[PDB]
Formats: sequence, C-alpha cells, structure tokens
Amino acid sequence: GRSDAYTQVDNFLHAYARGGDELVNGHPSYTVDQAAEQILREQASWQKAPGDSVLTLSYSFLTKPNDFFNTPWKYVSDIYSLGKFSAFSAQQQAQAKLSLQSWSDVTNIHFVDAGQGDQGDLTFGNFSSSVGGAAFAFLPDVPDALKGQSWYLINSSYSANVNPANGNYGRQTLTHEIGHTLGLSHPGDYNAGEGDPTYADATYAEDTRAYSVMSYWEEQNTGQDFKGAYSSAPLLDDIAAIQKLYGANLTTRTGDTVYGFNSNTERDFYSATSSSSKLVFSVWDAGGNDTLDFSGFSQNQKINLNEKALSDVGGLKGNVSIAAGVTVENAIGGSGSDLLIGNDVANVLKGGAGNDILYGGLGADQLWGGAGADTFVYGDIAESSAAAPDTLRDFVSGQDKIDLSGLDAFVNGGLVLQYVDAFAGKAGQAILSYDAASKAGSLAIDFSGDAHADFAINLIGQATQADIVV
Amino acid sequence: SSLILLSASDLAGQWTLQQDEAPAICHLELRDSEVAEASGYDLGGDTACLTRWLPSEPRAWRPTPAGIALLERGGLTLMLLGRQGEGDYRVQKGDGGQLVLRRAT
Ligand SMILES: [Ca+2]
Ligand SMILES: [Ca+2]
Ligand SMILES: [Ca+2]
Ligand SMILES: [Ca+2]
Ligand SMILES: [Ca+2]
Ligand SMILES: [Ca+2]
Ligand SMILES: [Ca+2]
Ligand SMILES: [Ca+2]
Ligand SMILES: [Zn+2]
Repeated sequence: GRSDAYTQVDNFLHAYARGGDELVNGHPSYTVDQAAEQILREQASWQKAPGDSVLTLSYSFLTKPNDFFNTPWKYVSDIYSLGKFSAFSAQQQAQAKLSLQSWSDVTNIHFVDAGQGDQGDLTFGNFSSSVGGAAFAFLPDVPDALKGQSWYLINSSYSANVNPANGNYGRQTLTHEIGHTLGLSHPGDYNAGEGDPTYADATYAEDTRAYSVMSYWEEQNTGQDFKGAYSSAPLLDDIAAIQKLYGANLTTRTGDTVYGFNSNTERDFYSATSSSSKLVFSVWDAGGNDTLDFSGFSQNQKINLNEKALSDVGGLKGNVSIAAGVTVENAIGGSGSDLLIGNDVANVLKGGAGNDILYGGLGADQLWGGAGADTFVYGDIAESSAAAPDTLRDFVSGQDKIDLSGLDAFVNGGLVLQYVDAFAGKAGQAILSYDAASKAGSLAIDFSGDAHADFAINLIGQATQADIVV
Repeated sequence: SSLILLSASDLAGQWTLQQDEAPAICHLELRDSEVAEASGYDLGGDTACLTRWLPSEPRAWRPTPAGIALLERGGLTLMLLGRQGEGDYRVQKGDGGQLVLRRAT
C-alpha cells in the first residue's frame, strides 16, 4: 500500500487548493486568473505615451502640500482637512523606490526619478489627520488633480509608516498604495474606516494577503501563516493582475537566479540572511536555470516547484510561491526533514541533512538525498521512463529508499516484482545492475511485459532489492 | 487605502473570551511586553482556560490589521479573532458557535 512518504507528497501537491466549484470559507473559490480579473474590475489604467514602446511613469516626493492637500474638499467630498503635511523621509523614499521596483520587475513599466517636488506622474506625501485608515491612493481613472497620488498617515498615535522596512507593514503599505496608482483595486469592495468591513465581505475566498497585497485580510483566513511578517512585493494574484494591464516583463532575471539563501536577485524580499529570516515572496522569473535555496533553515520544510504552488518555508506556512507562467528548476532543502516536489521539467533537488522525501515528477531529474535516510518517490512510471530516467546522485544502500508504493501497478494492479538478469516477456520483471568500477548502477522495470523496460532509474551508488519499497 | 495596524499598547488590557452568550468564558490579559520566540507579545491571565477551545495553551498574541492572533511558542497562529468593531473581535467555532473577545468590565 501507499507509504507515508508517498502520502506526504500527494497531500502537499493538493495543498492550498483554489478554484474549485464548492464554497470555501463561505465564499466562492477563484483561480488566479479569476482573481486577477476581479482585481481589475474598475478597468482603470495608464495609457502608454505616443512613441513609447513601454509605459513610462515618473515619480517624485512632495516637498510641500499640493492643490489636493490644501483644499481636499474640492476634489473629495468627504475630506476637509488632512492635517499637517510632511515630506517622505530618506528611509521612506528609499523604501518607496524598492516597492516601485518590485512592480516594474513583474510588468512592463519604466519608472523615472523626477526628484523632490510635484513633477512626477506618481507622487508621495505624509499627512497627520486620519481619514479612516493608514494611507490611501487614487486609481488612474481620476482627474489629473488626484492622479498618481498616494498619501501616508503619520502622527503621535500611528508610526507604522515612519520606518518602512523589508517584511513590515509600512513597506507593504507602500507596495499596496502604489498598486492602486497603477490601476489595481482591493480584491473586494471595502475601505478602511468606512463601516466595519470583514473577511466575510470578501468577494472570493482567496482575498487574503497570502495572495494579494491589495487584500485587507490576514493570510491565516486561507491557512497560511507568515508569523507577523508582510509581503513587501506583489504576490501571486497581484502579478497576474498587473500583467493583464501592462504585460509580463520578459526581461526580468533571465539569468540563473537563486532565491532564498545565497540569493543573487539583489532584492531584499527574495533574500534570506540568517536562520531566522521570515521569507514571504512570489517568484517572477523570465528565464534561466533557477534555484530556491532554503539550505539555511532547520525547520522541516515543504517545497513545491510547480507554477502557482505555495510552499511552507523556514517555519512559515504558504509563504513562498511561484507566479503563473514561471519555471523554477531547482530546490535545496535545509537541515530539517523536508519534502521537495519538482515539476514537469528536469529538476535538481537536494534534501540536505535530515530524512527528506524527494519527488522529481516528470522529466529526468537529478536527485540528491544528502545526509540522512532519504526517500525518492515515484507516483507514475512516466516520471522516470527508460528513455529519460532520473539519476539518484548519492544513493546509500541500507539508508535511502526508492519508493514505488504509490504506483498504480502496485496499489491497484497488485503487480509483483520479479528480479531477473534479463526480461523475458513478463510484466513486473526488474533488473538491478551495479558496476563497482564506475560505482554506477540502475533499476530497470518492464511493467507492460513486452520484454522492454518502460521505467528506469540511474544510480550513483548501489541499490539492492531491500532498498526498493513497493 | 490601508487598515490601521494597531499596536500592542493600543489593545493591551483585560479581555474576556466567551462562547456567544453562553457561560463558557476565559479571562485574558493582553500585555504589550515583547516575546521574541513568538514574534509577538505576552498573553497572560487564565490562558490555561483556553485549552477548552485550543489544542495547546497560547502564551503570546499579536495585533493584525483586522484582528488579534493568539500564538503558540514558535509564533504560529492558534486562533485568529477578526475585528467586528471597536473592541469586538470574533471567530466562528468548529461546530457552529462563536467566540467573542471583548474588554473586561
Ligand atoms: Ca532566472
Ligand atoms: Ca527557469
Ligand atoms: Ca521534474
Ligand atoms: Ca533536509
Ligand atoms: Ca541520504
Ligand atoms: Ca537528507
Ligand atoms: Ca522524474
Ligand atoms: Ca515494457
Ligand atoms: Zn487600498
């Protein structure tokens, strides 16, 4: 029967399911695309200037109140005074630039620094008299007197916007409000301080900040948990939404990119610097041989390389995801016992220390268990065909295991393996080979019974009959 | 627009968590002293009472943009109480009931 290892793989592959027909948390469940359409429901957007191949927007940091701040009531009925105006501090400006960059990284927009003043298409400023929330901004369908503006609350009672930093609320607020200025709405109809909106007022279940920084609701509402951290950059649904407006940025990170520890992204939110780093990010990558390096954590992790999939990394739940249309090739676990799930292409999976469970999936995968008792799982013979077999690069007989327990042939067909030296037209016959000289080995199986191997796994290190679980 | 993320000091004090209008109730003390391991703040009072509704006893908590989270030692959320209104946080029970957190007295 199916082993615990197989069940763990199967269970995580189906974790954080969305888009089904049944209700979730009393709400309809949306696919990434449906969520994107919903976020863009107001149909607001910037028009690319004539002669520009890509939308170009300048930004500036107000030095003094603009027309809107001086007489808000002339542009917004509800507001009479925004209190005391203050310019963005050096820290606020530096962080705003990182948030702007996180948006231009995923879609086709070129942001241009317009300095200090009111010359930018997008402007930033602080105010002290709350109008219901921590900040606000205007969609690009408003009159020029308000277009591109985002405002942030700062006073003796609220200091979250004073020191925005990687992973905190102040930084997400910048990313969120900037999102509005570019054309994104909250995933549902609600506004801070206006009435008493709750997650129950959401249009769809996935309206949480595990999927969109535009959401007002906690990631815990959908089962994720970032231990108090906040995504500093666009999430899964944000990426899909903004790309519907200005397209996918196919020039971004086309090199062999590493995310997590030892990152070469030069992006604070994609980088881990210690064993205590709380990572929260959605990967947008346009090409190359990429790796999710989570080697620096000790907690048991669950990593899923499929597009749109969420992973439990560094002790958090569903904090790492891969954007729709993105292909991440490799994954490196930490010192804990991890679950590494590959995708349809050839993946390099390294478990590291601990008793890991690796699942290459389709394609000829290079699997390293590392130290500890590791298990290499197969759920379909197509995952390691004789034509394109996986290679177990550090197999240790008596310690590691080749797990075929979930294969249909066994759990449903009741096939029994017969180890032989050569196929003779009998389904289930298997050949275990090993060359001491090259230290190379292999397992070949003829499931159909046509005397031809239809499943094979190459090995660097010997494997015996006892190392194979069925 | 963004929700105001209240500080621990903004919510600190004596609170009660009870099932609907039923007698089942627990007295809690939300403190604003930091707890590093849980990435939150100290939760005092009769926290042991909470095991009547939770798998383990939470001894830490933290404000969220639209609620209050009760935490296990490592920082994971054991219970998220959504803000229904000023000083009124609630969560739906597994069965069908509702737990309500309101300031004491
Ligand atoms: Ca890349
Ligand atoms: Ca790639
Ligand atoms: Ca694969
Ligand atoms: Ca490991
Ligand atoms: Ca091993
Ligand atoms: Ca290992
Ligand atoms: Ca494979
Ligand atoms: Ca065959
Ligand atoms: Zn907003």
